Amino acid sequence: LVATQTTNSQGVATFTVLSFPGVTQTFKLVASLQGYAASTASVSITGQQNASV
Amino acid sequence: SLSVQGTTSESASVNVQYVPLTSTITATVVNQEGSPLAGATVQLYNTTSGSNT
Repeated sequence: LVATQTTNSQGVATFTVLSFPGVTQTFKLVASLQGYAASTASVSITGQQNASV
Repeated sequence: SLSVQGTTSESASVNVQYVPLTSTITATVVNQEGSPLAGATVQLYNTTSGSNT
């Protein structure tokens, strides 16, 4: 766990997260809002890329 | 072969090819885990006959 944010009124949660030097960083996003079934996506930033799911 | 049997005899062997039309029809399986599924025996049937040829 390096971050835990909430979706605002643009529906954006912005994570400022580190870049490893050349190592690909698989990050699992577990997203939930109670009253809707929990959903998951795992996207990988291969270096600095803005991974929007 | 144009055997041009006119006023002028021209005999030209003009080689030509042919192949019927052919079509690719596609099945797909997926899971919402974010991984496509596999391991399928997938049978396409010529059900243009009126029957599953």
